Parts: sequence; C-alpha cells; structure tokens
Amino acid sequence: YEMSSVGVINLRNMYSTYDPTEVKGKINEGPPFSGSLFYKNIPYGNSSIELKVEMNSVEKANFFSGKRVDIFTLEYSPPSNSNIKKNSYGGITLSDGNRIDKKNIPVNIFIDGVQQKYSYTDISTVSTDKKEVTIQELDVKSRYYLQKHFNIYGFGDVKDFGRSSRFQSGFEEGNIIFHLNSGERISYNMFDTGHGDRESMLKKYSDNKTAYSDQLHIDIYLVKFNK
Ligand SMILES: [Mg+2]
Repeated sequence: YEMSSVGVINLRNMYSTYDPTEVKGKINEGPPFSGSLFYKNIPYGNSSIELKVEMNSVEKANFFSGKRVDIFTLEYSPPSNSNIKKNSYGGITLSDGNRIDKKNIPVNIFIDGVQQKYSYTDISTVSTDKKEVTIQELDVKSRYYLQKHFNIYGFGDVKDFGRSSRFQSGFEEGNIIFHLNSGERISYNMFDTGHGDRESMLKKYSDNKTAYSDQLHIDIYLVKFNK
C-alpha cells in the first residue's frame, strides 16, 4: 500500500500523532530569503534543526523579518537534506502582545449532519494560547482530535465507525470549515492527499492565514462511507 497508495499513508501519518514543531518568541536569523525565513537551533529528533519557514509572498517574509514570532507548524524533509535542516510552510504569528491563557475554539463535529460528542475539558480539546492564531495550528489540533476520537484516517483505536473506506476507516469524505467572524469560510477537504507527498499537502499553509481565536468557530462535516 505504501508503494501504490502513498498519499493515504502520508496523510494518515501527518495528523495521527501530535508532535508539531513549535517555537515561542523567536526572531529569524539574518535577512529573509525571498518568501522564506530561517530559525536556528530548534530542538528536534536526535539534536536540533534549522527551520526554513516558507510563505507565499515576499511581502509576508519581509513583514515578519526581525520581529519576535511564535511558530506552530508541520515540517518536512528539504530538498535533499540534511537531518538537521527542515522546511515548513507558514505557521507564524507575531509574539508581541499576542499571549492569552488557553482559549477553547468552538467546535461542532457532524457525521452526515448528525452532531457528535465533543469534549471541551480535555488536553486535546482544540485550544490556543494566542490572540491571533494560524488556521494551520487549529487544523493540526482539530484533525488530531478527530483521529483520536473518530479514527478518520484509520488504524486508530476507535472502531465505532468501521474500516471500509480507502483510509481503512469509517470515512473518506468530509471538510473542515473555519468560519471567521467576517463571514469568510475557509474550507479544506480532510481527505485530500495532494500529489501524494507530504510537502504537497502542506503547501496550503503557505498563506499563513490567521484568525482571531475568539472570532471563529470550527465545523467538521464528515460523510460516512457506504460500500
Ligand atoms: Mg458554522
């Protein structure tokens, strides 16, 4: 299955365990490199890594350059290697004045329009310590909660929904919706494997899209697999 359906396995592995790359209050090293910013000496794996954070525009990299930021991101292997250098997309928010005590984001989970249990009193409850937070951070936290409690990507402990889909789960269709106060709806297909590789699935996050953490709710619409 890994040889001939790698996208399913890569997507599964992206969100099934919770180990985001996080830095608090750091400044990038040297000037920006077009759309990218470098952060040195981040604890990782067997030692440390230099993290190259890419955004979708020179304007964005320039904006954050020389400012303290928090990073919350999913990294990938770049573009050769080594093991002490990793790449990522977006995940950056200004540090100064952005800290708050954990704020839970309102979350609704549906299966074919039928609301499901969701706990606000857990460690993995979707929350953030940031006034302005990236959609990437909320997506990572939400999909981890989903895998933990609904086994959407397969091979988890929850057997309630079966295992018949192409993800060896109850599901192979559904969107996560970030409803901003503005009326803007950001919608991602939760079962999109992109071009099969990890990087292709992370590129969406290059927009570094943010929301205020008390100015959105998250709706998760799963479609139960029949067949
Ligand atoms: Mg809604």
